[PDB]
Amino acid sequence: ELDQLRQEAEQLKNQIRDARKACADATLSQITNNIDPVGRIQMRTRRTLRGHLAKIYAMHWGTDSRLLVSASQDGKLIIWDSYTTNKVHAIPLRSSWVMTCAYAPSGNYVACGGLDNICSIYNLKTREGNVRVSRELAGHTGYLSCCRFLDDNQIVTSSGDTTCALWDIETGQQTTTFTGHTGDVMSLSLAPDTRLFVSGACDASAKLWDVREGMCRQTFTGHESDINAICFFPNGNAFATGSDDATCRLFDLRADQELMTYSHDNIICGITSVSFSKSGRLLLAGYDDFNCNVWDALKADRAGVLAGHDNRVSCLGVTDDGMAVATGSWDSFLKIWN
Amino acid sequence: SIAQARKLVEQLKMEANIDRIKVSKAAADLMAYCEAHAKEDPLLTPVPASENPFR
Amino acid sequence: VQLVESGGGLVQPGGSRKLSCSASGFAFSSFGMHWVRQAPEKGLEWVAYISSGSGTIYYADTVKGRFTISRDDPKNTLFLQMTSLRSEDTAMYYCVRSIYYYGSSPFDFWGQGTTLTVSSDIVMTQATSSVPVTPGESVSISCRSSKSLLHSNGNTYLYWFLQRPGQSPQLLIYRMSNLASGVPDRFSGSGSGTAFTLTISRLEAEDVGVYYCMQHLEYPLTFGAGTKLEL
Amino acid sequence: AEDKAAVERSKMIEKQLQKDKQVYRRTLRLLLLGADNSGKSTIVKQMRTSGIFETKFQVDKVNFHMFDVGAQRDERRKWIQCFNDVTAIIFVVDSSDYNRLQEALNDFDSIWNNRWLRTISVILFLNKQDLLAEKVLAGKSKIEDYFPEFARYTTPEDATPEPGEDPRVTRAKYFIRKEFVDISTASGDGRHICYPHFTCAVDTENARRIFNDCKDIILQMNLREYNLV
Amino acid sequence: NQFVQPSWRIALWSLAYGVVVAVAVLGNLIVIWIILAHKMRTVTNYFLVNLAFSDASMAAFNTLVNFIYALHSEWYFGANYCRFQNFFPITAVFASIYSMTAIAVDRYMAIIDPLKPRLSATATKIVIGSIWILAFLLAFPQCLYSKTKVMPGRTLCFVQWPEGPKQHFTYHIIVIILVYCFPLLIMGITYTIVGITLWQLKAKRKVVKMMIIVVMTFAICWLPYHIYFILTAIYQQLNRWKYIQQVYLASFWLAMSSTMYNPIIYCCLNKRFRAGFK
Amino acid sequence: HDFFVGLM
Repeated sequence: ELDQLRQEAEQLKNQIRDARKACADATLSQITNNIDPVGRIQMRTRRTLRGHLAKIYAMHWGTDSRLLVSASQDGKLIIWDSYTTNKVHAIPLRSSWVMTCAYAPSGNYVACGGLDNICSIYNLKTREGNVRVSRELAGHTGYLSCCRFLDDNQIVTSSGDTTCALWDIETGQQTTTFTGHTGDVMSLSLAPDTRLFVSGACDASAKLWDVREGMCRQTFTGHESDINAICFFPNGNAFATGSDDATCRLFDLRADQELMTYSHDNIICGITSVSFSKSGRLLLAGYDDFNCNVWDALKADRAGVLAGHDNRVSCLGVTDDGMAVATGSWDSFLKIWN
Repeated sequence: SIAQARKLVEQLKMEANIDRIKVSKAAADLMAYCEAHAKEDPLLTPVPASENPFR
Repeated sequence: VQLVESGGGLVQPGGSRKLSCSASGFAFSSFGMHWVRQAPEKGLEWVAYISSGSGTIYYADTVKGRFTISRDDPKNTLFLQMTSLRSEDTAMYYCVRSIYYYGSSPFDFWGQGTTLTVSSDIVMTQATSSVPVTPGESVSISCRSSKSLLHSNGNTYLYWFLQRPGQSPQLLIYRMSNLASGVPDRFSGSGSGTAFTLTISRLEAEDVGVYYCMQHLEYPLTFGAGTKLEL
Repeated sequence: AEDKAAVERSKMIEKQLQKDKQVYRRTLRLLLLGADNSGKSTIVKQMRTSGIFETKFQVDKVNFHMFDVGAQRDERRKWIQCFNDVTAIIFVVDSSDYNRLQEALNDFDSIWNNRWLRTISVILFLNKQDLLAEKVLAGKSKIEDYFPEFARYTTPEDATPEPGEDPRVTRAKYFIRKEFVDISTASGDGRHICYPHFTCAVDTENARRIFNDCKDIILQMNLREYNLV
Repeated sequence: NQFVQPSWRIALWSLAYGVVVAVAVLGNLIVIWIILAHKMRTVTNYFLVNLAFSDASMAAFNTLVNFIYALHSEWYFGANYCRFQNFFPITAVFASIYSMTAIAVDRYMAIIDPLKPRLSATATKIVIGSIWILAFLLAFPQCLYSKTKVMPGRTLCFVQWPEGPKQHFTYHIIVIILVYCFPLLIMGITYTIVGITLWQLKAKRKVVKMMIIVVMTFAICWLPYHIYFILTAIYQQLNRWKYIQQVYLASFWLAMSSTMYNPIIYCCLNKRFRAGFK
Repeated sequence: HDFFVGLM
């Protein structure tokens, strides 16, 4: 009876595609053509945070827009003072193959995870004065690719076993499991309301999930290669992805389709990171060609280039207030731009 | 096999029933959000060096 | 967290003695340590300070060259060697935990105290020295400084301490606006650059004691006279 | 909370990072790769849901960190990028299983031509060579069924100065090597070099072979770093 | 005043020295720019850039000026300038030689024991400083005895040692021993071990060829240079035997040519340096 | 007098 179900699934996919085509009246470029452009954007390396031994795989800004945590593949987490380049903490990891790091919105916890399939939670605010592992979240059968805090007690972790999981930190158990993806899920982004989150997997598809419901609300299939990065538009009604086919794409939840592609014939390298400015007009993406690119989110033009890194730039993020942009790379250096 | 394919059509069934707005309205909303917060974007509109905490 | 300190007794006006503090329950090597003396029926006075790593060391002008502070990270023990012990060196010497990073709360834990009896600087002034009040009524302690404690970077280095009768000083408000951990929301601090106010919403039985003000803008760190609350 | 005290704490962190840098550069990291039929697990035991296994061993006062991968999915095109800038890749091949020896060739081809593994040398461990002779001395199974080019292959002039073994064993074991060196040569540049070896189940020279092979990988890294090439 | 040979000899020596100095500055500047700008910039390259700077300063400040001094021997400089060219150029020559020795030593360490840790970033700075200060200490005797003596008709000459020829002989004995014998012994003992070890394979043998070429050319170029000085120090009457000008010019050219051997081999051996130069 | 200097 598998053939009938496959035919019905194909019919449903055709219906969804027909609805998406019907909703498509005009492109985003057709609306933003008659608007003022952004112009050449020149950002300068205000700070350069050194100290990591091996390549930097991930970074995350604190909610105060001054503290940022970074993950290096030598088994080290460092919390920097971005204003003064000071080192606040240096947390050694049990496994040296960490691939993600998260800062709690309250600043009291930091999370990391890698090839060990375990999400370690570190308490930065301890009476003992040091930083200790408060909880290790085991239960994934694949490497951890991303993790983001919802609060001091809830966290969502992406994993290479094609599954995203919501965790309860005190109990250390998966209160919700998301099992829709086909390939390894490589990134996740939380909505501003923390009611939804998007995922990006190696199946060239992106899914919108409901945290409380636990079901896949929406699915986006614009890319043609593994999605390596994902980020939410500041208003929460759109999100941008970065994949290995050297293009960035803007999807909208309400439109249920793709609005623009941020690509160029010159760039032939995959996108490792993606981020939005405070207003959402600027789309910043990291590439394998050792430099980051600044994109006009509404006009799909190249506003500027961040070209100070000596190796693959793997992570990049904008502060909460939009003041600066921090980019990490495989050259073991973090650079802050303005 | 049949169980996995059975759940595929169930997930695809619910995704087709959601309300879908027009793309033009969504693009207009995105443009309006970009315009409304353009003044308070330190990257799109750089601040003077006195207000910049990185210079 | 614990800071048990030994050494004391009666010392002659020409003798010497060593004060030691045994740390336990926390990463001693990652913290800076202070010595604070409290003369009988008088206020607090900072003595010395050793940073994490036995690097930067500061002394008070009344003990500089006469006292010396030493650290022992492996044993989690901190020592204070006094060479000459004058008559005015009789007080209870407190040991204070201290850590310094962005957002940290120094002077957050104090030792139980050890007594020793012997047979320009910023002036922090507390206008009042005794304020009687009944429980449930809101009071407001005020303090002043010689110059502005508001630094250029944007934070005011004013610290609030409470010494309950028979108890060590306990941090309540650090940097003039931040509530210390483990203390109730009722306490709060205010001020602009030179006049600072500590106000408690609902006075309780455990809020009775002497309230001290400290500045950390630059060494030496100077305390206030002390404003006792009675009931 | 003086800012000068926060600078000293940061300076104290750098002192720990610099003394942790001495151990990182002095330690040689290795990645074990192989299938289930290969004796990869046996090689692990002969040195002295969790997604990674780490094995530490010393040869002549040199630290080696071997990283066996387990509890992962079948596809590896993403987590293999984590093993860039590594000293060597230990690839273990079951020579006896001629049916699955072809898929091992494709596994080696993908690793050798990987964009992020372009500068990493591979230490091939053709394991279970004792069972290879038994599968060719008996003559029940022959290579020519799977590889039509074995009939036209003859042993070169210098090969197998062993104390003693059957002539067809030598011709069989050097054809398996040949299929691997052609991949390492025709599908790769001179940046990284394959290091074929013949290993048994219980073999105590395996740690020495890795040490000698890693001494050569660093030697060419030093030659290019000092511009002596 | 003799040694004023006709322009035909002046043209020949001028052409011989001009190409030497031109290469010794141009290629050395190319090498230092490649190292310090195209980051390169590695701790292992600190010796290379230090040697490049030493060779550039040992060419520009020494070869051309002492060449124009050798022919038409009029010291067209002040008495203070004579003191300058007894301290800095000589320390540059000694620093270049000791930098060559240090490069040989660290190459030996990196080849014989690849798994052993390299020289510390701070240690490289301290050994570079030690080399420079040792060269300065060696050249200080030359500067402290930089008297000038004026003569009628011609320009004042630059005398070297007043305290007889016996003191001028032992100083040259020390300056030949610990500047030509011990450094060459070190870079022969280490380089022959490196060559035996390295004897893919084609590159590891062309490296050995470059090493033996470097050792042989160091042993050949610097021997007559010191022989001339020791002979003139031990033989007072030989310093004016109607022909010493040409002998000094030839020996000095042979010794000064070493300032361009290093940038040539650094481009011939490594492909990245060749591409950068081209 | 009439002699050649040298001067390293």
